[PDB]
Amino acid sequence: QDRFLPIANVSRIMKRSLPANAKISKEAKETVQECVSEFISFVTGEASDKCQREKRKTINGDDLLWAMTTLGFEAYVGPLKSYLNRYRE
Amino acid sequence: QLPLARIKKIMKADEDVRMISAEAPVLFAKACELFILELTIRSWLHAEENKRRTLQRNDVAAAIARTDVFDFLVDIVPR
Repeated sequence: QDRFLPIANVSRIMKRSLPANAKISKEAKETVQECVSEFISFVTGEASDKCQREKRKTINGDDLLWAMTTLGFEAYVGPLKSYLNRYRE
Repeated sequence: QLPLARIKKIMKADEDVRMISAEAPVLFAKACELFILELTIRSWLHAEENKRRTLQRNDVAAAIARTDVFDFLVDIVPR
């Protein structure tokens, strides 16, 4: 178990979206943990194609934002773009 | 919230991944948070439809199966 983000960190975020008395089974946590790694690999492949098409060597945050837009995560891109602009300032 | 070094490691498993700006794992950490939150609440809706207060694997599979954005996960988490 090290191809993955740590299970407790993932599960702590899961728990924040639920009622305080919600329970999460260990198999659900493990499932979401695997899904998060697939999310990273999925989005990275797209951003990599972008980075390479434009003859650059380094995946940056704009590459990721473009990748998330292309792959249909438009609901995240606005807030991530604002987050990225503040990190860069 | 999510360790940047591990994100970078998962990123580097990619074919053309090459170099990675420092900002990219940072931005990714936030993106993974948004993804976990959305996947989890969509799964909870299936648990509440089955009259349960425990979120189970089949709830994640159900949410993935009925969400077009999560199409890339349908074979990872089959019902």
